[PDB]
Amino acid sequence: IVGGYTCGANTVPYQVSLNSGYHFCGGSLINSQWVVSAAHCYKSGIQVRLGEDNINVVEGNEQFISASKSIVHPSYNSNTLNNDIMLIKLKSAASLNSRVASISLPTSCASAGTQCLISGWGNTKSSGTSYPDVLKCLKAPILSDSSCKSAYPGQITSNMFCAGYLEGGKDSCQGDSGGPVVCSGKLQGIVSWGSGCAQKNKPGVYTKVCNYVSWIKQTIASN
Ligand SMILES: [Ca+2]
Repeated sequence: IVGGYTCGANTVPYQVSLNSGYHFCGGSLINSQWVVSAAHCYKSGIQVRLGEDNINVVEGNEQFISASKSIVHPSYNSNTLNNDIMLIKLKSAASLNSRVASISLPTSCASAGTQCLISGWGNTKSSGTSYPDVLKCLKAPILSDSSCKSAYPGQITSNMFCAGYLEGGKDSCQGDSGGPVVCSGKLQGIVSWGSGCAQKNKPGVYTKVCNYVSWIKQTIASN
């Protein structure tokens, strides 16, 4: 997260870190056994880390649980990042508490202008590289589809939306991929892509979660 703020420990209790020997992506806990992330974060041997603030220090509220299964969306296209969504099932149920809590799925899609909360452990610079140890947060509005499409001509599908600031300076970034965009208490986006980070006229592009609720519900009911 570029141009954000320090969230405060466990104030984003649905945020998870995906670890394969190192933090490499974020995710969102949607019930005690399931995490939503980005398909482009797929790899084998994922450990899910819940209840994290400082990802480099054990502070006492963490739960580390191995994934038993990963399910990439059946229409995910890695070239265009259309349908950039994946479900991860935990080997055992998380203990839900004040520091580890699920986020609701949307019943309806979010509106342009709604201020959302984006979070993660990704790069904090727009030029250069600095990875934080504690969780960072950004409030960012959903942009109109016309402005989104204008920013990325020929690349925006109906399963994507743009959030952020056309003037630049505030954005999600590498290492925040797969993490949450929460609007009005619902998971409405997944950190997906963008041209660099916090660049002028290049806002963040997010997976539009409300298009996937049927697939999520069906998948979870059968796995
Ligand atoms: Ca920790």
